[PDB]
Amino acid sequence: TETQSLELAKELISRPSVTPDDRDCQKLLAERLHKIGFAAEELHFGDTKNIWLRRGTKAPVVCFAGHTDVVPTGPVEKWDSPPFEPAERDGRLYGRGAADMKTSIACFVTACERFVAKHPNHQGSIALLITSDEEGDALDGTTKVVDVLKARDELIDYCIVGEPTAVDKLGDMIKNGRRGSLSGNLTVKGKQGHIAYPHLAINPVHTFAPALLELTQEVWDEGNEYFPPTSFQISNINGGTGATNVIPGELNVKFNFRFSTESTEAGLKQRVHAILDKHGVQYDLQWSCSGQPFLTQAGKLTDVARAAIAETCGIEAELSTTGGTSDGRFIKAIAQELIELGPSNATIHQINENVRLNDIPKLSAVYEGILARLLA
Amino acid sequence: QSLELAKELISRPSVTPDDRDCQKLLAERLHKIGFAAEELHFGDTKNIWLRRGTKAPVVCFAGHTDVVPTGPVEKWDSPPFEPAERDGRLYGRGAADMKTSIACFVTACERFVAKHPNHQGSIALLITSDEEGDALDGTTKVVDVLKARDELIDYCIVGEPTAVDKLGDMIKNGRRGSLSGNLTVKGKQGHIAYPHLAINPVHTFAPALLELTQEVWDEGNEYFPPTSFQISNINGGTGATNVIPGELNVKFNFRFSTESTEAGLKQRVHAILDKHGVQYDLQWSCSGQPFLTQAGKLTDVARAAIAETCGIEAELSTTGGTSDGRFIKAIAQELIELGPSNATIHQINENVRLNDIPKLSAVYEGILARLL
Ligand SMILES: [Zn+2]
Ligand SMILES: [Zn+2]
Ligand SMILES: [Zn+2]
Repeated sequence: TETQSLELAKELISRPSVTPDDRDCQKLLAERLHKIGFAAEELHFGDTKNIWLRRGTKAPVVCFAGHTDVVPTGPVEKWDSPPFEPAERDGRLYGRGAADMKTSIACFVTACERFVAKHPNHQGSIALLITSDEEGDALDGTTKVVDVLKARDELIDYCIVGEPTAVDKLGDMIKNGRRGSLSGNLTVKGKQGHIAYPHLAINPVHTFAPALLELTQEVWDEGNEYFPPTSFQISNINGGTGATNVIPGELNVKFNFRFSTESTEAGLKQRVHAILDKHGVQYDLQWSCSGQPFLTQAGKLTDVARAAIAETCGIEAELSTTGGTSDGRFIKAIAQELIELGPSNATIHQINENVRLNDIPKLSAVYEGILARLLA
Repeated sequence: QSLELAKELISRPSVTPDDRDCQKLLAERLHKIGFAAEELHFGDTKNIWLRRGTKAPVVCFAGHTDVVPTGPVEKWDSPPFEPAERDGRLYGRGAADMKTSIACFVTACERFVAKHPNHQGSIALLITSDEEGDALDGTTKVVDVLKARDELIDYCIVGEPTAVDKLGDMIKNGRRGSLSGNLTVKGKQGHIAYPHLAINPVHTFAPALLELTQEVWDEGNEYFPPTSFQISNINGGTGATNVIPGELNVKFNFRFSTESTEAGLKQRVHAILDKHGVQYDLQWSCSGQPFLTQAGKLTDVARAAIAETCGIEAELSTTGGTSDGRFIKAIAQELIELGPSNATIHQINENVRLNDIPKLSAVYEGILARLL
């Protein structure tokens, strides 16, 4: 069984690339892929490093997308082994970035190496889009690489984002899309006054109550074959001066939508306003959208990934759009078809982050199988 | 006169529970005209039971020397603890609530005594240094001491400010009870993108919240308005807008009439929460029961003294907050409250009409003349 993937993963994890620091990870990757005909293009913005590695000049273009940065280790004393010294233990590889997502990068690199050796005259092109800021605000990250590629008409046919997607076993889940995120900051206005003279006041908690119930019980959409129903959740609610004999003058409420393709920004906003207004609520409602939903329908790419996983892992992969989001929300604008595929996301951002040792050669073989099915 | 003795009381920075020898002042000025003094100090608080005479009927003026804070003193046109007569108004903390009322009654006792040294009954003063605060060592313990030796009262006039526009336009003959609740709704914290792995306490509470705000508790009666339910505070969240909170805190209060009971309201709230499947802790606290003095002798003499003195008809009421009468009523056959306009209590630049002081004192006098 191939051990190149594991060795490279350890090498990447050894570098403490906390966001947005890259610690020469992209330099490492460039120099290695240069050995098999990948040309490198640095696209640095601000303090963020990005790189666009590519072998070939013709379509179909297959792209692996990922990030080299990792989230902070947290309390280093709670770690059973140092987060930046990868260790094998109980059939698992422990280290920050072991699951999210340096292992995926290592697996794809070795997949290119084995694939190119078997098919030197493969059709199309293979590319890697690597950023040093995915976990942060990512203003200088993938979004600007995409803008540059879009502007010069360098489009992708198939993209695989190496984010960890597995629930339990490697390959049990593929992401063919994600929800958008629409946050709202609501300030309901009333009129402060002594609690014993309610008629000389307006309790914002009372006025908002009927609207609050309607919002929490609202069915926004029924989802579809790819998405669960659009989800509404209240994160914070705050009103009162601390005094138990005072009616507050205002009430603050912070809520959020994780919405599918069956809903839009405007549709959700107007409905939320209509609910508030028809209950006679007075308020300042301010809005914020951190991401839009994207989707790749079942097709050639999802079928190919599912087939590669069936051959390598021996299990039936399911499609999904649940969870948070990814840089796929930017890349989809230039990628005809895009999926996310990686190891288990159970330990991401947590202490003692890890991945199964046996899952590493498997993931690399899955990537290689996808390349073979698309380019050979 | 009352103007001066008032001004003398307001000059003291007697913020709760500090008395600043206000009770020593009153004990001194009244010992001259037969009032024997008795100090009942408990913990932080200072109380005094001044009394003249030893036979019924016992007329008792109840009040407090302490006052709420002044706030940013850089906002007062004239400093709160240096009285000032401006624009036909006394400016100072305690002017309305309630040192003026205390000054008025003291002088009223002096003038009345000077006219009727041979009056029947007994005049008494129940004064505390903690009414604005938690009042755990205040009037309630003095009443407890009096009740423990059967020293009871026939008429009680609590000098709290009652007037709406002009002095004597309203008097309080009762107050609602106060029942407060501290609710902590339990959920399960989690990332907002995985709602099925969490329980949002704001969502589980929502149906109970609405039903509580819509509930008709009672219809009141000829003396009280309907029982009132209100939320004072609601707080839940960690600050993160991508997190479902693990718990939700809600503080609410009842101002209830005799039409409802403490136990009754508690049970109804629990039933509403339980039938909506809300999981919660709920801490109760009752700072006072409802009480009522029905229209009659003591209210009649008040409207009479006010009609003669002010020239306006006084209406009886039970609205607003509560007073230490919720303790004293247990010992006083008839109890009312009567004082200046409460339009400016607990506020920056507290004040009172200059003309109402001699008037209010004359009313306390008038009431003293008609009972004793
Ligand atoms: Zn990631
Ligand atoms: Zn008072
Ligand atoms: Zn007060």
